[PDB]
Amino acid sequence: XAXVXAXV
Amino acid sequence: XAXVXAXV
DNA sequence: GCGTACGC
DNA sequence: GCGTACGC
Ligand SMILES: *C(=O)c1cnc2ccccc2n1
Ligand SMILES: *C(=O)c1cnc2ccccc2n1
Ligand SMILES: *C(=O)c1cnc2ccccc2n1
Ligand SMILES: *C(=O)c1cnc2ccccc2n1
Ligand SMILES: [Mg+2]
Ligand SMILES: [Mg+2]
Repeated sequence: XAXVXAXV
Repeated sequence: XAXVXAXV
């Protein structure tokens, strides 16, 4: 759920 | 030489 | 429920 | 000359 590299 | 994650 | 970010 | 960054 976090999006720092994927954002899901 | 770039440092975005290692910086060497 | 998945992976992006740079060159001295 | 190497790897850091977050949870809905
Ligand atoms: C987001 O909060 C989150 C948490 N754990 C995960 C595990 C695997 C893929 C995506 C995820 N996203
Ligand atoms: C993004 O691609 C990514 C990959 N791994 C991580 C680990 C911990 C925090 C954030 C991250 N983001
Ligand atoms: C920095 O400019 C730079 C370029 N290529 C590398 C290859 C391997 C380790 C570190 C590097 N740093
Ligand atoms: C830092 O850990 C890191 C790792 N791989 C990369 C690829 C491309 C640009 C920057 C990067 N930084
Ligand atoms: Mg892509
Ligand atoms: Mg460390």
